Amino acid sequence: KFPRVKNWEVGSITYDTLSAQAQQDGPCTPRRCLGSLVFPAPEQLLSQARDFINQYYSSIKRSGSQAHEQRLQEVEAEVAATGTYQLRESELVFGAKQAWRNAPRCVGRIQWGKLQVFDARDCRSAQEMFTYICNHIKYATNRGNLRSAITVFPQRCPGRGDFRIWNSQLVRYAGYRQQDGSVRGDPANVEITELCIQHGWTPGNGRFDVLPLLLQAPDEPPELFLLPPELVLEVPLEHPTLEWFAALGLRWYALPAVSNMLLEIGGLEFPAAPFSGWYMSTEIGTRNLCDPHRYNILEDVAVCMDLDTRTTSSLWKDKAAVEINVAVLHSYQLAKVTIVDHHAATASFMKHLENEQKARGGCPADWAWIVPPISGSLTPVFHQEMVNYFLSPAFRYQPDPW
Amino acid sequence: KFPRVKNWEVGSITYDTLSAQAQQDGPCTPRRCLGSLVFPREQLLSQARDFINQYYSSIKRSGSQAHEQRLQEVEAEVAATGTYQLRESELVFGAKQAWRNAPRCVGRIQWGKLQVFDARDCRSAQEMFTYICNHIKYATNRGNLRSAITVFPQRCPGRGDFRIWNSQLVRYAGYRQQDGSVRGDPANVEITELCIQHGWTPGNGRFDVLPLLLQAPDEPPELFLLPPELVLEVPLEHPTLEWFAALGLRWYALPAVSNMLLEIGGLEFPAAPFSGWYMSTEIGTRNLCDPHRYNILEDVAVCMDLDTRTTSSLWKDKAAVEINVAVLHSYQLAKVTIVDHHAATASFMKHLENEQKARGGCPADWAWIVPPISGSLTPVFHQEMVNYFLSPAFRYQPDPW
Ligand code: HEM
Ligand code: HEM
Ligand SMILES: CNCCc1cc(F)c(F)c(OCc2cc(C)cc(N)n2)c1
Ligand SMILES: CNCCc1cc(F)c(F)c(OCc2cc(C)cc(N)n2)c1
Ligand SMILES: C[C@H](O)[C@H](O)[C@H]1CNc2nc(N)[nH]c(=O)c2N1
Ligand SMILES: C[C@H](O)[C@H](O)[C@H]1CNc2nc(N)[nH]c(=O)c2N1
Ligand SMILES: [Ca+2]
Ligand SMILES: [Ca+2]
Ligand SMILES: [Cl-]
Ligand SMILES: [Cl-]
Ligand SMILES: [Gd]
Ligand SMILES: [Zn+2]
Repeated sequence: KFPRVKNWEVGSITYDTLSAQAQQDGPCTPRRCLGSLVFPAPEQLLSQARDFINQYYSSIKRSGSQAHEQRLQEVEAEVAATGTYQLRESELVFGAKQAWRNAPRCVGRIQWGKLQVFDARDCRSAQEMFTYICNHIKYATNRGNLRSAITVFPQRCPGRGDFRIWNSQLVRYAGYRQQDGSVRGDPANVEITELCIQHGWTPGNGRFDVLPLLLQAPDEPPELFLLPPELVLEVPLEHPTLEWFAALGLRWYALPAVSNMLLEIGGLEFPAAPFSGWYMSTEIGTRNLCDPHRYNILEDVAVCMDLDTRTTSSLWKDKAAVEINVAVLHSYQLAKVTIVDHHAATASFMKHLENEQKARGGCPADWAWIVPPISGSLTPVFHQEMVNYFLSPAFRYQPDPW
Repeated sequence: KFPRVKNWEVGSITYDTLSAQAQQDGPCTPRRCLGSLVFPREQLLSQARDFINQYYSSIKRSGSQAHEQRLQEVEAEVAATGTYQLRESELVFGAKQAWRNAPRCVGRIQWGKLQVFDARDCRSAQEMFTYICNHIKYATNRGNLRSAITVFPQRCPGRGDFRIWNSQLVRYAGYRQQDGSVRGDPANVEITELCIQHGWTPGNGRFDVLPLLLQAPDEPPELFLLPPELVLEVPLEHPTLEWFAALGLRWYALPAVSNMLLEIGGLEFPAAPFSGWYMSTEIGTRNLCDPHRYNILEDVAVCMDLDTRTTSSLWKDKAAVEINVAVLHSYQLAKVTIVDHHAATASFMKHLENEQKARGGCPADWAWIVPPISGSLTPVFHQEMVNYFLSPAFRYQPDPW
């Protein structure tokens, strides 16, 4: 029998038949669960590509057709003579969508089918890589009306180095290790900040200094690239009724563009394939601004609110956090930048699970990442039991290139 | 082999070496992780042996004197009966261990101070009800809560079990209406109609304290009404929103779970109620704001003059905070022990640090340690955890029908 999952709010029961098709293996054994840990080729390449090809011909309802037959044999032959193969442009488009659809920690998969795939498999240098990124940013930002997108740079192949983007996201704020042990700016970006300087960049001294891009072309050092300021949409944060809030001088960028995972399709590995959608307000308001080890503003906002930060039973942390989230949602809507609050995001996610159950009979979901970082049990995914597993195509974590 | 565990807030690293002694098997496989599911699913000498070894090493009387004799004592008892009797001191230690080993409990910093009430000499349901009321009075203590557990007779072969049919000792009723919905606590719809089927005459309020359905071996259960001066309750009011008290909301003081089986040394106690004191989110977020419980959130939001027709006003977040503020203020007013999730999580962090030095790790189920509001504002959000089952432990068990 398959895992039986319960929804507690509604009382309903499903079985995840899909998890039986899980390819790569995860960290949990019957002895102990590790589901909370953040970071846990000839004939096996064939059986991966074969499985992918079948996936592609199932999607279009033409499985077993002569063309499906022929493409499998076509892939079998290219693997024999070269050791690898190339995806058709259609298989790449469907592949990238599959990788998003399968990402178990992403709460926005209701949108997985509307994804703009930019094919950069012919990219030749770091200079063409920057050109391609700017086009991505331009297209996805779209002057505030955000459009999901991914750009796929050339696949890993033996003999040659990988294309890589050393930056973890396309838009990132500098983190200047302050001399007194602290940080001015974003502390998550202290190491990449040190690398940018060392690689030629003249640092600022603000707190929302946009980092340049380090782009590395195969078997080359990374080259330094500055984003055009008008290409990088930013939102100053102000609060609809707390008017001193604007004097905090808080800003955040419009476009979340993850640039350092590996996209894996049919056994082929793309080390550089940045993707981007639109923000959920709690990533900005709760995690990026209030995490103790991020901008950590939550005490400073509460003191401004005249809360009693002396005892925890006033729930000043909770009150100041809510208001910082109100400000994000309001400032982004004022600027007419796409954004989704965690109640909308999680309710649409429940619709995705219902779709995926009709469609594939399951959906890999990582509870600790789907449940938002405030107001958890107030959203419907709290009460939803989930099964976590690894399907391919997938986005995967990969070592930092340095 | 030894899971590496990281605190992302600090950057600290430890290795859980205690996980290797995982007595049982949980629900997860290399293929799929089920750590989000609420319930999964002679050789007694081995479990019995292993518990005694824990005991004596625990009091530093390791594998020596009274150790070697206790071993051959229980071997002989099981040879003659099929089962064996715990020493009372062992009983104390296995209770505190079972609490210490419960991975979903954030309150384990308190695992040293626990009041064990030996009720193994208990026969008939009227003695049950007496044993229960002493417990309730001892633990309520006029609002200064003291953790405690009473242990009723263990399961033995060829026999019947002592069962408290009630999931908790304090449970508000839940009457179904011909309009399909519920007046009261929906969680308790099934127990309420059992109280009625087996005798009780129903009230009609949103907070009618149920009767107890206590059951003796090979006998049906009997209702027992609790004396209302024993069941300490807290009317809920808000420190500044004067209208809150008029909503008529009220919770009880003593969290007392009465339907989990206790396991010690291969012995199973199908009736052993335990109690501590509440963490405010249990009442204010889960019991009152969960869509399938009292589900009061939208009522408070309306009274608060909040914009309830667009999700981005975070009206749900604001109304939930104030319901918690009301809980924390109403318990302090009545001098009833309560703890907020910020204090409770910071204490659980200390307990991890303790347990790292004492036992080399600590079984913890992240989904249940992290509070259900302001998750990432508490320090246990940023702490990787390892979940596993050690014995002694508390286990869920099937209902007696
Ligand atoms: C369109 C709006 C989208 C929203 C609102 C959204 C939401 C989220 C959120 C809240 C997370 C958790 C991030 C964290 O806290 O670490 C996440 C993770 C993730 N997202 Fe999405 N997402 C969107 C689009 C996309 C797209 C277009 C892709 C890829 C094509 C994608 C792939 C992923 C992956 C692989 C992860 C897991 C990576 C990680 O968090 O370590 N998402 N998403
Ligand atoms: C300081 C006192 C205590 C606090 C603050 C506390 C807090 C909590 C919380 C928040 C939970 C999760 C609630 C849930 O799962 O719905 C829990 C669960 C649990 N606790 Fe504690 N608790 C305390 C005392 C105790 C005692 C005295 C025992 C046993 C002797 C115990 C054993 C357990 C068990 C077995 C669970 C299982 C959760 C479940 O059944 O769903 N706790 N505790
Ligand atoms: C402190 N949190 C961890 C930061 C973090 C690390 C990653 F590796 C991510 F992949 C990520 O995803 C962010 C994201 C991506 C997309 C496409 C949409 C969206 N709404 N959010 C966030
Ligand atoms: C909707 N959630 C499920 C409700 C629930 C189910 C159980 F089976 C429990 F065991 C439990 O125990 C909660 C508890 C126990 C003690 C002794 C102290 C404390 N503060 N909390 C709560
Ligand atoms: C240690 C803990 O698992 C870690 O901080 C995770 C938990 N869940 C999360 N969930 C989301 N969405 N984002 C995160 O960064 C995290 N962090
Ligand atoms: C599906 C999910 O695991 C389930 O709702 C859990 C999550 N965390 C919880 N945490 C606590 N404290 N109590 C609960 O009942 C739950 N329920
Ligand atoms: Ca070709
Ligand atoms: Ca009717
Ligand atoms: Cl981010
Ligand atoms: Cl409760
Ligand atoms: Gd104002
Ligand atoms: Zn697991």
